[PDB]
Amino acid sequence: YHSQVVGKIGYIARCMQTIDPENNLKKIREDYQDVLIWAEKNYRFEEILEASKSGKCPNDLDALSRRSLILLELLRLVSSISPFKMKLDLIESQYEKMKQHVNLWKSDYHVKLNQLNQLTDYLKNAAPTPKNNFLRAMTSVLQMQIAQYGITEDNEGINQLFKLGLHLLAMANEKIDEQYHLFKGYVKDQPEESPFEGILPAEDQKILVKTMIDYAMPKLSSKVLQDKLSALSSSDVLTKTLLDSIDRIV
Amino acid sequence: AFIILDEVIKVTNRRVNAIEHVIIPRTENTIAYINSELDELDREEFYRLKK
Amino acid sequence: NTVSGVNGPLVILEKVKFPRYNEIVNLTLPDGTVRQGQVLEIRGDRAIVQVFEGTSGIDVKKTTVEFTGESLRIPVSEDMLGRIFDGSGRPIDNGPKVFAEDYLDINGSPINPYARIYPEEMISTGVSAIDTMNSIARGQKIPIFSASGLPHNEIAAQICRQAGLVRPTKDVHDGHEENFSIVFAAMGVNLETARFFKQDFEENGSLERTSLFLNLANDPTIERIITPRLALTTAEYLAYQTERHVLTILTDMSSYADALREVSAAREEVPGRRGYPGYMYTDLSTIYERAGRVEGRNGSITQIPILTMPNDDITHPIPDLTGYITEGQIFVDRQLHNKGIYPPINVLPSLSRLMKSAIGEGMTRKDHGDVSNQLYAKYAIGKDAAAMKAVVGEEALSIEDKLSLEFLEKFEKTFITQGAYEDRTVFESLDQAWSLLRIYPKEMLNRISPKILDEFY
Amino acid sequence: NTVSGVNGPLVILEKVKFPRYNEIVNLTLPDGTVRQGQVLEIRGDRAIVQVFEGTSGIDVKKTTVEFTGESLRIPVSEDMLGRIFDGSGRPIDNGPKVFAEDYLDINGSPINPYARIYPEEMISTGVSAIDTMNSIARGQKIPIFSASGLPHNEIAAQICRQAGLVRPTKDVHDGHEENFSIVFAAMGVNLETARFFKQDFEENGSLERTSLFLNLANDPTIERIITPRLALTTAEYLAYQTERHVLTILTDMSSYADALREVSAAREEVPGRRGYPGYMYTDLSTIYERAGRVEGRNGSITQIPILTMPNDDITHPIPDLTGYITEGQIFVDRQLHNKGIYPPINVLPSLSRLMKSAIGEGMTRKDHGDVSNQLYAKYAIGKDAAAMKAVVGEEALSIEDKLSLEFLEKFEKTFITQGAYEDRTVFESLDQAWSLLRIYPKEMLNRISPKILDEFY
Amino acid sequence: YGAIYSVSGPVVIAENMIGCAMYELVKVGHDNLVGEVIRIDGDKATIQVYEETAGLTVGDPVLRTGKPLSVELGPGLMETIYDGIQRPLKAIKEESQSIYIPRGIDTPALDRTIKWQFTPGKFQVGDHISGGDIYGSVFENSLISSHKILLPPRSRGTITWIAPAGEYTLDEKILEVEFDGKKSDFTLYHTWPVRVPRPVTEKLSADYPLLTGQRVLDALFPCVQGGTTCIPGAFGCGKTVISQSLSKYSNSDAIIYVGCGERGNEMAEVLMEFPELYTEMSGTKEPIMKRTTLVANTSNMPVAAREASIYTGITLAEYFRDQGKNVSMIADSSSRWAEALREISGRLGEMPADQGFPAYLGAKLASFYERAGKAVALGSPDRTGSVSIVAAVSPAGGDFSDPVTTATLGITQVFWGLDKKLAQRKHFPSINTSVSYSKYTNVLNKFYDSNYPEFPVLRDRMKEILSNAEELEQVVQLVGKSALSDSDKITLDVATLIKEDFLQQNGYSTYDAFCPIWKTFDMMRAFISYHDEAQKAVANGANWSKLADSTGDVKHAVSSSKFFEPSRGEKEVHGEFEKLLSTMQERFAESTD
Repeated sequence: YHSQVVGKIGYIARCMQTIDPENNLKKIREDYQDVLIWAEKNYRFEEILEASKSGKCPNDLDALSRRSLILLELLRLVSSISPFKMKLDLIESQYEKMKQHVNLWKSDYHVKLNQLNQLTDYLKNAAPTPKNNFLRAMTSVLQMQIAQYGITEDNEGINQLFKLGLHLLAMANEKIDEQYHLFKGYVKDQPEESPFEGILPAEDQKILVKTMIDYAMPKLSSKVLQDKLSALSSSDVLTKTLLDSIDRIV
Repeated sequence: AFIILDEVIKVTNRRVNAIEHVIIPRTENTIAYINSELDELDREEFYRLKK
Repeated sequence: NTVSGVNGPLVILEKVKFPRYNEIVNLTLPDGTVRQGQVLEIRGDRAIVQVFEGTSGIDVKKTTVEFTGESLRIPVSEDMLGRIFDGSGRPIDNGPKVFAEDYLDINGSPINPYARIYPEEMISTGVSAIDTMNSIARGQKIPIFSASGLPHNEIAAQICRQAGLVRPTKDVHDGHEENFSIVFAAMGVNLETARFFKQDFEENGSLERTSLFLNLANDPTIERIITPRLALTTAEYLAYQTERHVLTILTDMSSYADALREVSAAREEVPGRRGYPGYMYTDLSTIYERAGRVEGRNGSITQIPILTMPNDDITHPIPDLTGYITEGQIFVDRQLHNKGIYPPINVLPSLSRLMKSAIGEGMTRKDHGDVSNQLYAKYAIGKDAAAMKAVVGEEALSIEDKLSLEFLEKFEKTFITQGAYEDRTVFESLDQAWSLLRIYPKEMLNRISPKILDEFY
Repeated sequence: NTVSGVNGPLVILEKVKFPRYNEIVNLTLPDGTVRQGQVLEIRGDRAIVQVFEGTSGIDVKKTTVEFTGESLRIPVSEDMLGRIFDGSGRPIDNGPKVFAEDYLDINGSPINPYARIYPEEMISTGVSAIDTMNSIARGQKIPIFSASGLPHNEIAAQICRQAGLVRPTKDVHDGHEENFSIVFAAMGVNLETARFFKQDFEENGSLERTSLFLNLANDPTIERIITPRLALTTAEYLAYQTERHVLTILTDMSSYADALREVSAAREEVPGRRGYPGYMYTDLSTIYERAGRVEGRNGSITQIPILTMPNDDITHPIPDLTGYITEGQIFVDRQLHNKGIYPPINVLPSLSRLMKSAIGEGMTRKDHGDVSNQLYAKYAIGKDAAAMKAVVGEEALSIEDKLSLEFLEKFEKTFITQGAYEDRTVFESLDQAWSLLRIYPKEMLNRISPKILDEFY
Repeated sequence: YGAIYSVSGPVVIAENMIGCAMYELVKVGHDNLVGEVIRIDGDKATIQVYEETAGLTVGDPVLRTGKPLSVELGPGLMETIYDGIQRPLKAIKEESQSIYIPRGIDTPALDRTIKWQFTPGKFQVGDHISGGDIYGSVFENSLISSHKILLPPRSRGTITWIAPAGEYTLDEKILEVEFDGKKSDFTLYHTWPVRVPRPVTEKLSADYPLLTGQRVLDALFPCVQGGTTCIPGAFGCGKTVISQSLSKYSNSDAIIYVGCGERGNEMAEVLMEFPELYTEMSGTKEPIMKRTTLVANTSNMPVAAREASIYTGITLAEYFRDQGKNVSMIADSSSRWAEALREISGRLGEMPADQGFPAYLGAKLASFYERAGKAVALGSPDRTGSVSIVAAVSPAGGDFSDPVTTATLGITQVFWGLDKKLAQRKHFPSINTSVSYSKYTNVLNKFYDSNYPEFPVLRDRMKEILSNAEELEQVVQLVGKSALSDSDKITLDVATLIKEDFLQQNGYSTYDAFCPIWKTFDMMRAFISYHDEAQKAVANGANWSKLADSTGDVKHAVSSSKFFEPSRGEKEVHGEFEKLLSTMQERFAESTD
């Protein structure tokens, strides 16, 4: 009872110290002053348990764990968007809007954060392939759009990138045709002119264009089409004009 | 013959429903209650003898 | 002293006979958890005590015992509303404080607040068949009978939700003269079943008008059996202290009978029929004895227990003893719930021996008992005509079986049809039963008087 | 030391720590008669053992104690087949010691011979209807349901004598070419049934490949209950040591259940309902534990238990606990034996679990399940048309009901009917099912392929 | 410590014992046999011997383990087959070359040679810790949620020593606790008894959904994780195919299979069928065996391991639910646990109830049913988890009127009535809509219907279509075929396609028996839109035979929904179901005229 409240106060103090390292989020640290006050003072565990049992420390470990799940969801959402950084005002307004919700687990926000954490966790153990490169670029664009737009505003690009990442994760390594068709449809359906310019490196876009040119190159039987399609593999950028020019040559 | 078959079809349709409706529940409930009472009534003498 | 051994939920400890019977004792274990128990037997050089919390993991020479020196009593107060806790004598979940200012005994006769006169009032629960065909009043006991196939928990939560809102319409309609109080006690129930009842009670009403009593399924039966004494002591102290009507929901009776009937073989006593103990009639009679009017003529204790059949047969001693001990009888039918009737409460086997005292005569009409008896006889005649329509149908059926089948179909599909939160009244139920009973002929309505039948003919 | 007392079949001996668990002891009496027994229960400063020779006649102030130093075990070797022994584990052939170099316990195998894969290769039992309709694979438990009105001992002796003959045709067909063994254990049988089973098994030539276990009704219940453990331990040791399929027949289970029920009142444990003990599931599960494919994928231990009912009633706990552990059962009909069929077994009440995977390759055809489904449907349609033909009449029956009624009598008197020494295989039963199903037209069978149906029409 | 007082049958009595609890495990005799004290009367304690009691005499010493009999909770639980008492048979199968554990040998719950990579968590030195908090993690899986190392339950204090990143064994200590000076040494694995409930923050109703791969289950009721439902078995004739099809077709991160009283063929068929069959999510490196836990106990095993197998599986499912993942627990069956409890009660010598069932089966069944469920994860992280308790119901007294089957149906809030005639035709699962019922359909229909759910209107019309189709088949069989209108033929035609598509599913397929909830909701809405368009077109004046030819490709396209794969660019979204509404509206517009 009191040990879970003291451990939630210490974990809330460690998560509060890991959230704001310079005291930039005064609204998030202002509500946690009652639990952060006991963490900044040298005291034993028996004084924290006896203070929590006698009403002198923070109680309601179920209700404190309910807000602690929202703070852990905000810290996991802010940590899952690495290495991109979000705005302090958008992080404070998203933390206030997420903290002002009646339920933080009965919605698509926790399932979308769990799916983004599973997609980012699946990219840690991988190898060089087109599905890992397309899923890494879609996870990077979904992380940039998730860091730019937050988790409190619905967006079609984040749902399309999450559905393309879950559909790419649901397929095996013998689905280069469906990953190439889904990558061509997702690339052609993107409203931006370049979805990999500014987030992903030039070697990943050149490796993806070289992978698509190398994939579509074995189906051709002409020397002029193989030379013209092979001459476009030296580009370091990715755009819809390269996909339309590569599709027009084949 | 058609009037006799049409006359017998109502009695067969009534007896087929009544015989299936009234048959199973009295013997099933009486057999289940008799076996349920006979089980504890048989086990009580062995429990009292073992005690 | 020290515990000699442990067998099941009872712990056999060796100690002197200086402590009295029913003395509270605490067992000190090396795991850092203290358990409370009651001394059930005292003898020379040995004693028998039953632990309320915990069933295994008690060492012989690694544990110790301590004598508190106080009798078994639960502190009852007037601040039990708006507090969440469990019934073990103290808050197990570390919720609200169970401390109070008055001490009441749990032996069954603390002050003897039982009424010595026949009560006369009209209890409204929102059900037309339960209010009209049951004849409930203040201080009347009515048990809810369910099975394993039908939703007895949703029917009890819907009946409690309709009874919680039907009481203010009767209090504004001059059917009572005091405040209403709820007593919720769960024993052997899951958290998902209690969360639906707490969500239905919070949605239909508030969280301060009822009491929080939760029992976990991973605890012993002795800890769950102690919840009815604290709930009856809190309902009797709250109903006697403030002069308010207390409505207690006892769910489930199968767990309370499964605790005392559960520990009946590991002791030296001989059990009864069906493996139950021979003192279950005094155990259920001790909880059923604390019902009726309160002292002052302004109090009352209503008991609405929820019983679940564990075999689906009438040969169980818990439904016959619980229905015979209680003043009412409410039976639920799975066939009515399967057809789409909500709530599927059958009025055919429902019969109470206190319909005259349960029927009101100062806040309602006097024809409610005769209209309820004629509607019950016409409902039983419509059920026998429905069985005749099941057997023959259109080969031996007369005009009386067709009129009784049409009145049983219209009364079964009109009176037993309702929602989950709407409430009704006895005045509207009397005109609704008179409208369905108006289709019967004058030759078949000879059981009623001609003066009352001629006014509504 | 000396004998403390004697009450019934239990003997009270003076022993503190001398006898071990299951250790054999020898009682030295001064009357010139020595008796040996097994320690059924060991306690502090006392011993309760049941002697296998006699049930009385021991002194209480003149007996002596002797330690044998050898626990109760069955010697498993390659010379156990082709000889008759007793139920306690001693030979009765009047010859030298047939003890082998392997000693295994009778309370379970210590090598973990339990199977971990589904059985694919099928085993032949010498019955066309038992092989086609309810055929079991290697390592499957299929019991034979009998009663007190049919020859269940002659049915088990016919299955034991008919077994071991299809292995040469199956080995010639490129199927099961390994060595096959048979475990024969008799409990509660008479001397005429054992001499008729040994004389009947010696004529066909299956007595040399099988083992003979003789347990009479006048012997102790501990020897009859310990008699199947020697056959299951010898079948498991021979199946695991040599990698050969061994099929054991245990008859009868009613004598073992009566011997276990008789010993339930001698021990301190109280019996269950219906007079039998409440621990019969562990006793039947201990004998049923030695069953399944052996380690290696080259051997398996098959068990065919026989259960006899007093009146074919399923209210006893032996049929529910015995049928619940086994994957199906074959019931013997009493009307088929009175009609003249041998063996009178019905395919409608019987059931087989995993019948679509209990057929191997190279010894059985793939159309056995499709022909058995159409044969079972034609047998059920003939069984319904036989009872409906008497009520309907000879001039009001269906066209397919007459051919199904003739196919029920022809299939019952052609497929079910068979001699006591008539061996059959899967090809003979498949050809007989195709010959019996040839009377029906091509438009009445849809449970088979058109190539196999048109090829073997 | 103690001495063997007497040995009679499977239960052995030991005298000279003190300081022994009601669940402490000890080794009696010199062979070190596994056992547990069931009861204690006076100075002598009564212990039940799980192993063979042959070769044990009075006078041998009894050494207790010094703690309660429990199992180890750490890395390496998945991809291993063990018994109900935490005895790994896979480790003994390599060295000893046997199936089960032999007499005189006892293996631990966790191996001493398998090592896992220990990763540091979000904690540090000086910060307070408690039970259930995120103390670390171990990378063992890549297709599901990893098994993160948590703190020990019922223990707290300050983290004085934190282990660094690296590979270490489970026997070596890597964690230290600072409380009252030197508190104790901690390791990767944790000890907890199986007869005690696991700690948690708070339990609530089931409102968290999860993938299951059941078209009839998601079509009949709302799919969620954390509910309690009971279904009838077949004694190995279709129950293991439904359990293996439910565990294999389910897309959960963890799986818990517990075999209490099985015959042994279904455990070997499920264990051998688990690694040979791939998952629906395209898992690799043992996706089906590594993602699930194997607990198989045969009928010839001890009753203590068969009764404690549900406690060990409920403890592992409680640890997997406390880790922050949704796991589905498949148990079969409660009749073997009640029969093992009745055999242990008759072997111990107590007085049982009628039918051989004691009074502890109701409290143990209520604690077992209340122990599993969906709730918030305990600890400082406050994660979300769910535990779906699916236990089979079989007979134990020769009929359905026994106290085990009737008592188990009362505690459960969900009921699924399987059909033996549908299971005999090689069709599974086939749940009857009349006998079926669920109490969590309101909260699941409102929570799933909060964003954009259509499961309640399609489920009510789907169950009412089969319920009206049964009365239409009974009236067509009783009265005749030429007595019904076009509405009964359209309702029977929709009930034949809905029952043939949902009820006619196969358990041996991979992509024809598994689909998402959006494909089942769109498939039910496509049939409900065709039934409503057929009723509206028939209400405006039209022939049934003319409307049947007027449908055309809509009936074959709606009937052919059980043979197409759900992958068309996304796992849930399908454009072919979206085009069937416009094509069904265009055919319904010309069908009316």
